[PDB]
Amino acid sequence: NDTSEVMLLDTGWEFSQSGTEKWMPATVPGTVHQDLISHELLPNPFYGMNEKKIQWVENEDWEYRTSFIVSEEQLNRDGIQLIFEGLDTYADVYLNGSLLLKADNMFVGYTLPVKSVLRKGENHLYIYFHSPIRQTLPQYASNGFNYPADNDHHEKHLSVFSRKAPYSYGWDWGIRMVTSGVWRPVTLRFYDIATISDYYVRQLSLTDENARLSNELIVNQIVPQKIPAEVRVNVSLNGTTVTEVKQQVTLQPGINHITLPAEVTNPVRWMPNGWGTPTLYDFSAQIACGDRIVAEQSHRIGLRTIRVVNEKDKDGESFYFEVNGIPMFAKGANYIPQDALLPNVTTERYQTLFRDMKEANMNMVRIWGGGTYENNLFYDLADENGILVWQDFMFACTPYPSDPTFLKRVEAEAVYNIRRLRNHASLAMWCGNNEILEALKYWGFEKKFTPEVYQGLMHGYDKLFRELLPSTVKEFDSDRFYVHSSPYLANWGRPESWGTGDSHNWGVWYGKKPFESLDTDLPRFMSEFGFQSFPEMKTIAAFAAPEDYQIESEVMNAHQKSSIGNSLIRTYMERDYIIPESFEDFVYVGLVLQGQGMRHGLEAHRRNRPYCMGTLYWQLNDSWPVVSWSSIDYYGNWKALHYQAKRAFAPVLINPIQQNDSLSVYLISDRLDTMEQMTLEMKVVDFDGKTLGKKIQVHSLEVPANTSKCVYRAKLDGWLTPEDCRRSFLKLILKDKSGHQVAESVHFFRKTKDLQLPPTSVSYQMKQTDGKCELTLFSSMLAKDIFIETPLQGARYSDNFFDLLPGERKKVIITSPRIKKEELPVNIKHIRETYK
Ligand SMILES: OC[C@H]1CN[C@@H](O)[C@@H](O)[C@@H]1O
Ligand SMILES: [Br-]
Ligand SMILES: [Br-]
Ligand SMILES: [Br-]
Ligand SMILES: [Br-]
Ligand SMILES: [Br-]
Ligand SMILES: [Br-]
Ligand SMILES: [Br-]
Ligand SMILES: [Cl-]
Ligand SMILES: [Cl-]
Repeated sequence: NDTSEVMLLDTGWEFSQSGTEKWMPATVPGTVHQDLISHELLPNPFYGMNEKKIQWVENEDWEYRTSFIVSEEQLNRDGIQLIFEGLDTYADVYLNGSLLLKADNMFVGYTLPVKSVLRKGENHLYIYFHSPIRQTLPQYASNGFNYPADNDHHEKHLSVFSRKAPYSYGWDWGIRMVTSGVWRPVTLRFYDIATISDYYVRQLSLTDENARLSNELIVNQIVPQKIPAEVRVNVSLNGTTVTEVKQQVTLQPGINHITLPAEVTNPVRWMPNGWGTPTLYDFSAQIACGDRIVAEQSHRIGLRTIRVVNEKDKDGESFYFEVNGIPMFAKGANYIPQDALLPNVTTERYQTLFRDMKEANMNMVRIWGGGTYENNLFYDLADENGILVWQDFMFACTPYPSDPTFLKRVEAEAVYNIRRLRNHASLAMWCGNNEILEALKYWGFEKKFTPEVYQGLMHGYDKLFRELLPSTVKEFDSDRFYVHSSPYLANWGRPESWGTGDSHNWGVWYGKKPFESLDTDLPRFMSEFGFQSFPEMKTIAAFAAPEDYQIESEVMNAHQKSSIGNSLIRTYMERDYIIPESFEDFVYVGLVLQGQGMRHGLEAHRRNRPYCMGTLYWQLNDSWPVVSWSSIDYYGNWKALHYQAKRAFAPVLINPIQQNDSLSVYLISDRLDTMEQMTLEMKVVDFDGKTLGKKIQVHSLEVPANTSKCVYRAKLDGWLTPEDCRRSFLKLILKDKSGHQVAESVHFFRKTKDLQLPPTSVSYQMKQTDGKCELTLFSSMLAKDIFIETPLQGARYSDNFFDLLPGERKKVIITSPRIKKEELPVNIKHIRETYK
């Protein structure tokens, strides 16, 4: 890289509750709450009813200190810069008697010149964190109304006054832990001549023949003299130079703007997951002053075009992604913070979450606007997994202030994070907020405030989301799409709006609509829809003692943040399943339910391309142990929904859909190549494994690239009696001309509660090696929605939550670093076992 030296300020930190003068070791990056936990000064916040027990923290102020040594040689470098990648939130930063900074925005990184303030020998850094509650109580007192941020779990809704992660105040799947601290790294850089403050690789054009780039650098030179320099940009792939360009300059004191064009002939394109390789070039910019490289900065760069097509059409207004010139059906989910305490999220946890997205056939993730702008690692992993990123700005579900001071704060954060993120191949679009305009129009605020205050909120909306944010995107990321809000117009109660742009269809769940409604209530793009489940028993055991395994234990209830939820789960369960008498069986069936219902929607959305061009379910993941809409619980365990999403998002899918006592079969493909001379084969099998009638064959089928087409239709009457529909299933298989199987599905003709499932034992043989367990499962009769349950937290399965078919063996590999060459406890559940 270059001649600079970096000192990480990540050890030797102490913290103190202000006014106590009592100090203890801290971990940085970190949080006040974690530091307290680490010294048993707080109980496990996620356990039982500990939520109320930890709230006192947000009322105190907190101080952090560290000491470090600087040598005479270090102090003689031309420049010395202290960088805070993140301070949560109101932080007075002192070094050696100087107030360097009064921080006030969790989402902004600060770079501070400190050479003239540093001393040879010991140097003392000291940070005072004002309570974000006590900082904002006087601001609320001045305001004369309470903003309607119902997810802020306090009588006074103070969240809206602070540029701090909205979810930290609470959410409808989240614990309240209003934390503070040095939440991202602190670095001291000792350098000569200059630093590169920003490097932007701006793609000017891209064809199969040529990529044209403009390398835009901002160089901050710290010395008083004029300094001859050569700027060099090297473009490489897998360690081999593809192109190199240079420019002679003379760097002036202060900011210098340097622009070097570069071209890449016959570029290797970045493709999204499912369509090819997510190829990334390495672009390195260096400043050379004579022999020495005084500054260097690199980015991984993907060469691709992303256009968001949002245009008036015959159906209303389209909303879809075109990637490298091809309409790409979006398949993915909404991402929330992985933890209540952000610095606790490790590299390994980020890697695993991406492995979970990639393995479920996803190509998109929405970074929802009540969390954070994610760390750099998150976007790097999106780049290398070919996952497009929809980035909200951090505003959600409430109007916000719009006074000049506040807007200037927000402007700083928008500029910072835009420049931080704009080089990522995965970055697809920006969205001003989550649900704010929908809130303003439909959530009844006009009965909560004076007409004057309401008008003020409406004008304040425009100032921020229709003016400041789009203008900032236009200036700093001019070829990326921005939309002011998600959903921008469509509302779930208003079918007339559903052909316009993206939908959050909360008809299912909030409107109590059955999952079958998802076949009829179609959006142009589904940016949210969802259904809750209790996480599995090992996760419940992590927050509850066995006496508090009920639905409505006090316990229990502390881990259900919606209000609404437990009763809705039982209501929906009764529609399709027998409600089990035991809590453990209810948990298992609720997982099955969430997975089955949701996959029915995912299937409808893809089936109804091109009217519908994407589906992002609510929600991928959890921030703590809780009952929620997630497909993956806090401990990384896949719920049934994650396996079902994987199946529903398979590049080629056979989709049987039965409505009005009739069956249709669609073939759905997101491949880039067309498949020709295909055969769909079907057969009706009873629960004892006996074929009813004969095989049905449909030959000569084509499955064009990026299409959903019906290839088969039949009435049930005259084919199967009501009795057969209760006692049999349909096997569907698709094969190429040579008879190689490319897809398979199973279809049931009745609701699970209406099936005549036989009593059955699932037997298994277990071959255990290191970190691995191979089970071979057998049942002579159908075992419905089987759940292979192990007590090992985070264990991975090759499959789970599937129907084990009569007399058809099935191999499942379980993996975990904790499986020893044995021995693994296995409990196999299936539907019939849940009642008598
Ligand atoms: O209520 C579930 C979710 C609905 N919409 C999302 O944008 C989130 O605010 C909620 O947690
Ligand atoms: Br300096
Ligand atoms: Br600086
Ligand atoms: Br300049
Ligand atoms: Br009011
Ligand atoms: Br706009
Ligand atoms: Br169906
Ligand atoms: Br039907
Ligand atoms: Cl505890
Ligand atoms: Cl980070």
